[PDB]
Amino acid sequence: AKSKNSSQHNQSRKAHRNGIKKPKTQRYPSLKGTDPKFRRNHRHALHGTAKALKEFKEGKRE
Amino acid sequence: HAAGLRSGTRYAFSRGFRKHGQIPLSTYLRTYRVGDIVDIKVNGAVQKGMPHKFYHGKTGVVYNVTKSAVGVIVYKRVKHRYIEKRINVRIEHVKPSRSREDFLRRVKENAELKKKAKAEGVPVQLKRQPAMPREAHTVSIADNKPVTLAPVAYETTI
Amino acid sequence: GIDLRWKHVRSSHRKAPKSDNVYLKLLVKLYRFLARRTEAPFNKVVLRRLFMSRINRPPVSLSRIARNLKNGNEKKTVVVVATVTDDNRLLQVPKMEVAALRFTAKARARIEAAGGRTLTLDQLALEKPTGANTLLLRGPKNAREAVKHFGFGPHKHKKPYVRSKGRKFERARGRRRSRGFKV
Amino acid sequence: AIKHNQQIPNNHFRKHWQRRVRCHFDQPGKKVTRRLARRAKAAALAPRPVDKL
Amino acid sequence: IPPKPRKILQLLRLRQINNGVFVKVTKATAEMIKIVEPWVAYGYPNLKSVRELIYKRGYGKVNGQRIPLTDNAIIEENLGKYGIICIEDLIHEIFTVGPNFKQAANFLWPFKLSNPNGGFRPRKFKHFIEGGDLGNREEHINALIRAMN
Amino acid sequence: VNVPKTRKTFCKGKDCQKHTLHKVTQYKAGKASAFAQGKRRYDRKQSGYGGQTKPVFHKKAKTTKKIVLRLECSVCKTKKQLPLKRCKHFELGGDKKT
RNA sequence: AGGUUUUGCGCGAGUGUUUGGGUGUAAAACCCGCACGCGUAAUGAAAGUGAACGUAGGUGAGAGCUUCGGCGCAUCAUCGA
RNA sequence: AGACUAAUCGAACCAUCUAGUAGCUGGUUACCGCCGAAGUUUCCCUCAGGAUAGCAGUGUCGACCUUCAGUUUUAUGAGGUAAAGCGAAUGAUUAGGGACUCGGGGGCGUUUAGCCUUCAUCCAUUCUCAAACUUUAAAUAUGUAAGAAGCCCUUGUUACUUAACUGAACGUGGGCAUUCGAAUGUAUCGACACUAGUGGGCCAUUUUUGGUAAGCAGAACUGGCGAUGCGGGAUGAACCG
RNA sequence: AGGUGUCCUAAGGGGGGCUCAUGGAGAACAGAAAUCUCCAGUAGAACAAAAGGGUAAAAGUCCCCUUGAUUUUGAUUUUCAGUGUGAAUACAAACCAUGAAAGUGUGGCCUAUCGAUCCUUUAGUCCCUCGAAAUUUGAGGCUAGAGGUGCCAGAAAAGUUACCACAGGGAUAACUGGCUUGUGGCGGCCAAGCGUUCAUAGCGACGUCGCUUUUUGAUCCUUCGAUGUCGGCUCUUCCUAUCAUACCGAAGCAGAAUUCGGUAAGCGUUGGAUUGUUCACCCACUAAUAGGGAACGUGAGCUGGGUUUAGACCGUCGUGAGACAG
RNA sequence: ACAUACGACCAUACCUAGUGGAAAACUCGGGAUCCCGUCCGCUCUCCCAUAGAUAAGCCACUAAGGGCGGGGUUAGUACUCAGGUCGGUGACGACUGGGGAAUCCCCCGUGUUGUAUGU
Ligand SMILES: [Mg+2]
Ligand SMILES: [Mg+2]
Ligand SMILES: [Mg+2]
Ligand SMILES: [Mg+2]
Ligand SMILES: [Mg+2]
Ligand SMILES: [Mg+2]
Ligand SMILES: [Mg+2]
Ligand SMILES: [Mg+2]
Ligand SMILES: [Mg+2]
Ligand SMILES: [Mg+2]
Ligand SMILES: [Mg+2]
Ligand SMILES: [Mg+2]
Ligand SMILES: [Mg+2]
Ligand SMILES: [Mg+2]
Ligand SMILES: [Mg+2]
Ligand SMILES: [Mg+2]
Ligand SMILES: [Mg+2]
Ligand SMILES: [Mg+2]
Ligand SMILES: [Mg+2]
Ligand SMILES: [Mg+2]
Ligand SMILES: [Mg+2]
Ligand SMILES: [Mg+2]
Ligand SMILES: [Mg+2]
Ligand SMILES: [Mg+2]
Ligand SMILES: [Mg+2]
Ligand SMILES: [Mg+2]
Ligand SMILES: [Mg+2]
Ligand SMILES: [Mg+2]
Ligand SMILES: [Mg+2]
Ligand SMILES: [Mg+2]
Ligand SMILES: [Mg+2]
Ligand SMILES: [Mg+2]
Ligand SMILES: [Mg+2]
Ligand SMILES: [Mg+2]
Ligand SMILES: [Mg+2]
Ligand SMILES: [Mg+2]
Ligand SMILES: [Mg+2]
Ligand SMILES: [Mg+2]
Ligand SMILES: [Mg+2]
Ligand SMILES: [Mg+2]
Ligand SMILES: [Mg+2]
Ligand SMILES: [Mg+2]
Ligand SMILES: [Mg+2]
Ligand SMILES: [Mg+2]
Ligand SMILES: [Mg+2]
Ligand SMILES: [Mg+2]
Ligand SMILES: [Mg+2]
Ligand SMILES: [Mg+2]
Ligand SMILES: [Mg+2]
Ligand SMILES: [Mg+2]
Ligand SMILES: [Mg+2]
Ligand SMILES: [Mg+2]
Ligand SMILES: [Mg+2]
Ligand SMILES: [Mg+2]
Ligand SMILES: [Mg+2]
Ligand SMILES: [Mg+2]
Ligand SMILES: [Mg+2]
Ligand SMILES: [Mg+2]
Ligand SMILES: [Mg+2]
Ligand SMILES: [Mg+2]
Ligand SMILES: [Mg+2]
Ligand SMILES: [Mg+2]
Ligand SMILES: [Mg+2]
Ligand SMILES: [Mg+2]
Ligand SMILES: [Mg+2]
Ligand SMILES: [Mg+2]
Ligand SMILES: [Mg+2]
Ligand SMILES: [Mg+2]
Ligand SMILES: [Mg+2]
Ligand SMILES: [Mg+2]
Ligand SMILES: [Mg+2]
Ligand SMILES: [Mg+2]
Ligand SMILES: [Mg+2]
Ligand SMILES: [Mg+2]
Ligand SMILES: [Mg+2]
Ligand SMILES: [Mg+2]
Ligand SMILES: [Mg+2]
Ligand SMILES: [Mg+2]
Repeated sequence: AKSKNSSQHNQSRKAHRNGIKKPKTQRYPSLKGTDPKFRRNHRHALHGTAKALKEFKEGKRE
Repeated sequence: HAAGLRSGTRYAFSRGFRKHGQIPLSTYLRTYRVGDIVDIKVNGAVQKGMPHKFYHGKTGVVYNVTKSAVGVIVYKRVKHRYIEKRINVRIEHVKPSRSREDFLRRVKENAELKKKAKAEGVPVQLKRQPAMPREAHTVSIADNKPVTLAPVAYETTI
Repeated sequence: GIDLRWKHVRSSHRKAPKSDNVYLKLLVKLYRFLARRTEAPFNKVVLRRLFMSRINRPPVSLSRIARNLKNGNEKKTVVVVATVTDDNRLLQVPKMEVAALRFTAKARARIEAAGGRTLTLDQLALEKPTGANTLLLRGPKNAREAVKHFGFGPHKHKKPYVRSKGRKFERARGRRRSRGFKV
Repeated sequence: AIKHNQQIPNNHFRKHWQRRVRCHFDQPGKKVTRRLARRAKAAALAPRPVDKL
Repeated sequence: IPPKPRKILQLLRLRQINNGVFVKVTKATAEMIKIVEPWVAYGYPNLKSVRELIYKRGYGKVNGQRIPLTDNAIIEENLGKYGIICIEDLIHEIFTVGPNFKQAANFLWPFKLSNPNGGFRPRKFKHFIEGGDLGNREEHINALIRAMN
Repeated sequence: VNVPKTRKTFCKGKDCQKHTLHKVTQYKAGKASAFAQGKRRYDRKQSGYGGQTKPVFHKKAKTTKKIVLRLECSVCKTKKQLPLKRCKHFELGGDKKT
């Protein structure tokens, strides 16, 4: 027999029952999808920055 | 019925009246940085890098910069949750957003207001207030005699 | 009507231990009194952790204690509301004073042989009623086989429920491109 | 019919397994019988050890 | 009730019939009140209305509990950092819309009034202008407060 | 669809790793072997009584096939396969239009 | 019977006596150990190979301690090994 | 005659396999307390059924972090519906005028641009229209933002980029507040685990589509009944309170 | 209202020169239309194919060169469970095409043009295994394509039952009732026209407003653990939209006979041939032989003529079993 | 201020018609060996900067010019959000609290500006 085809009648209320969850933002976003050349350079830039920061405490004194 | 990619984009993706043809080059001359806030507006004359019709008229944050396109983060409402979508959009469909210009002008105005208030010894108001009810005032009818109005009688005009 | 979204909402945290251990009940009474009559947040944290289930009190090993004993923490009293276990990988146990819910036999023996000291939580309450000069440690909560299975789904890299491991168990059609698609 | 995240069931009970269930309520009685047999055979092998080298 | 007026009434703290609140008139509050016009009657209170509301139906929100204002110690304990240490101070702050009006009004638990002693107009769910009781009746809310309080 | 008899494209051959010339032919499926494990299992299952033990497809719907180009490198004879779209009529080396 | 998650227990890098043996006030209780199961290492179809640059790393948080300078549990995000 | 074969025949009777299977019908046993739905998404020889997500309960844990919001304000984007238009494009359509010289036909005094006429074209006007027309273009509704993960100064790293330290990204060090940079609320924030029922819906305002219409069939938003008593509408699932 | 299962070595890629549909003037054959020239010409052309966007020193058109329709693996977008599949977008590894370059190019300007497991067949290498040890055949693995499931998330599949069976369904048809009233029936308003003369004695077009539920449709709300399904006979009552009878008004009412209308359902409305009929049509009488409802009134009232299970015949149909609102 | 080159906005800049244009620039211009390309040195390419001319391009001004742009009027009209046990047989309408258009028509205007080198 025939029946109802489709409906969105109750969906808004069901969605709002426990709130519309918006994923919280973070200080450091994922570098996924970023330009691989930029990622490759950024890796070594971070390496050098950490090395320089450690030498600063150990006697480099920048 | 159909559910193709560009279904229902007859007017949204079309170029306006007397807006066809050559694309201004300031679009290509603009520069974008990661973290910039951009408005997405699909240009119908550029079929490469076209975002889906959902992202037309949406505002997002640039998360990736490439040769001729930018990656934009948008938040899309599906069912009871928000999904973080990442779209690669060519520059022709991207415009820098004024959605933060008021705040970006207010921050520096507040900085100067703070330094001037500290110099002058009197605090000022940094936060914006909503429109307040009008204060008491006097209206003089000298040379402004009120004009008495009455409702007009009905008559046909055809 | 009053038009409230929430009514009769119960607190979602434990208010007492589900355990029937008599000595744990006595310890809970002691630390209830301490948390009521002292300003120290340490006592309240200890009291709340005394209610917790075993999976909420993962074990802390001697090596985990030794990691946190570094960088100016050598003379602090280590407080673990959990079981303290031994670690074979740690060959030299540093001198330490540890108060824990319980110790394994090997952990207690090695702590005492290294010149250290072992305390119960009531002894800790006696000597440091406010938790002064204490280092409060927790074990790895997620380091558990069951957690590896939680949230299994596409592109989530969790552990599936399988009876065995091998080429014939969940490794074809849905896991490689040579068999249709991968996950 | 699976309904959640379950390990795929493979319980081999599709035959008439109840027809061949082997309980072990006779474990202590069988142990007693074994001890009695051992004692009897040790008595029979009066000075000899109960086993072979 | 539609969800937007429901949310606005929840934000105005008018969660129950015959609940009453003091609101400082700005554009932001006026627009919300205009939206929830089909559910509220509002107006301009006088000193007598403010005084009697605070004195008879005055309850403070102390640690999430509704505590009657039977002593000045409660008011000093919960509003003393703003210079409000007495019920007359609270009345003055509300009536004059002082710099700490937000704190004073939010400290006041929403007033729980009775039905008016003389009743409402013959049909109370029209606008006051149409002959009902909804909307802005301006100074005429003082008679309604006197009946409802 | 008309494709040329030759084309130069990337060659994965260990010595080439480079765009080289390739001769183009049409891939043809080889004759089915009687000693493949699937064929052996099918014969063993079909032996005896029981009738047809595996499904036999009947509801054919395609009127075309995907043409596969077999490319043979001119320097190392390394072979590569390039699938094309479905087309009813296919020829290679046909006369060009004017 | 098998599986799973969550409670409460014992022991804990181990754990499980009870297939079996010893013993008995005799289907109980008590005692014993070789093997074995699970765990301690993964990955690949397989041959096979097999986990520290760092005080077991850096950044942002983070309860609790602090000699008030920072030390930073669990956990989360992130860049690395 | 599908007739008869012990009141049994389109395959007798007896026992067993067998407690055969059933997405189908019926039933399913004390009390109180708290919370509390769905008839919708995707896939299925799926359409009286399942799985999947959603709605729900319970158990927790985390600093319950000073954040969160079916809301307003302010600033800034997108849209092509209502309306409007056709002396604006496309398409439809009613009427006359001005001329053309001819543009077709037919004539009058024949290469006479002779003089007429009947249409056609053109032109400046005119009446009326469009779900698959539009130069315009609302209301409602919708994206983003309103700080500490911010702002300002100085100079460190790189294998990327630039002609180049010149940029990009991430930082060190220093500074800000006589005010953490709209309103209102916060009568609850977040994460995790396991699982129930449901997956026939129906009614109403507004907007509607098919239909002559229907207590008809199908949709969008919201509110209801289902799951709900009470006052009113005499009488009632939905109406008013 | 339509479209798709294709088609293209160019209709893919790069570069350059040019500007299209059409109109007005002109030029032997030549005219409405062949070619040539100029001037206008916002695209009114063209771009494989539906429609909608888009494009003018191009995305059109012609010319030159080519194979980016290539290799490798990820990220993202739409449909979405944020799973497949199909499509699509930006970037990296490479080595190629083209232009002096800049740059562009990962098939078709964009929105459709397609396919899992198992099996099979190819392509790929000093690759792995055949488990007592070797070599050579053979076989089996790993990575990437192809052979196809159009019911397109993908079974291998002809009928009949009137001899029929079971679990159910009023989620779903046939009969009553319910809503509706297109259709059927019955009225009104207007009044061109007819009526010798005269629109309105009496008819009456085009249009338009209604009523009724004695037609038939439309719907599927009630009933499928059953409300006995046509007609007739018998019997009672009700309705009025009156056939006759009572009393009235109007006429194209001299009388007679008629016609129209009002108050009116009190009282009647028949006997037969044919047909199961309903409906109908004839014969005849009569004041008249009006129309309807009451679960299409009425089967524990009848009857069983009709519909009509099982027997049987014919015609048409079917290979057949069998079908037929014959 | 004017000219040129490269632009930005992309008609207030377009289209039609008339008048005028210091200096320099731009332009038309002359020749066809070489480079190059055509049916044709028309275009493109090369060479000359002498000569001639502002006729055209270009610039400026003009036109109760067409168009375009801005404003008004249309109009608090059309429309629309929320409300009532409002009206009306209905179609639909009015009112309450808000938001609020578009033609015809009328008036004004007909480019602004950056970098560099020049007059
Ligand atoms: Mg059905
Ligand atoms: Mg359904
Ligand atoms: Mg919940
Ligand atoms: Mg109550
Ligand atoms: Mg993914
Ligand atoms: Mg294969
Ligand atoms: Mg395969
Ligand atoms: Mg059985
Ligand atoms: Mg009274
Ligand atoms: Mg009243
Ligand atoms: Mg073979
Ligand atoms: Mg045989
Ligand atoms: Mg069990
Ligand atoms: Mg062991
Ligand atoms: Mg191994
Ligand atoms: Mg702290
Ligand atoms: Mg028969
Ligand atoms: Mg018998
Ligand atoms: Mg018989
Ligand atoms: Mg038989
Ligand atoms: Mg039997
Ligand atoms: Mg409740
Ligand atoms: Mg199937
Ligand atoms: Mg049922
Ligand atoms: Mg439109
Ligand atoms: Mg539309
Ligand atoms: Mg309209
Ligand atoms: Mg028109
Ligand atoms: Mg037209
Ligand atoms: Mg329209
Ligand atoms: Mg708008
Ligand atoms: Mg907005
Ligand atoms: Mg469920
Ligand atoms: Mg379903
Ligand atoms: Mg379900
Ligand atoms: Mg239903
Ligand atoms: Mg309906
Ligand atoms: Mg229905
Ligand atoms: Mg129900
Ligand atoms: Mg109710
Ligand atoms: Mg009632
Ligand atoms: Mg009803
Ligand atoms: Mg169709
Ligand atoms: Mg093309
Ligand atoms: Mg080409
Ligand atoms: Mg080309
Ligand atoms: Mg070109
Ligand atoms: Mg076009
Ligand atoms: Mg070449
Ligand atoms: Mg996809
Ligand atoms: Mg494409
Ligand atoms: Mg490239
Ligand atoms: Mg395939
Ligand atoms: Mg097959
Ligand atoms: Mg194979
Ligand atoms: Mg071998
Ligand atoms: Mg096949
Ligand atoms: Mg399917
Ligand atoms: Mg029904
Ligand atoms: Mg009718
Ligand atoms: Mg008449
Ligand atoms: Mg009917
Ligand atoms: Mg029915
Ligand atoms: Mg029935
Ligand atoms: Mg019944
Ligand atoms: Mg009966
Ligand atoms: Mg009869
Ligand atoms: Mg009558
Ligand atoms: Mg009569
Ligand atoms: Mg009678
Ligand atoms: Mg009837
Ligand atoms: Mg009947
Ligand atoms: Mg009867
Ligand atoms: Mg009967
Ligand atoms: Mg009958
Ligand atoms: Mg009969
Ligand atoms: Mg018969
Ligand atoms: Mg018959």
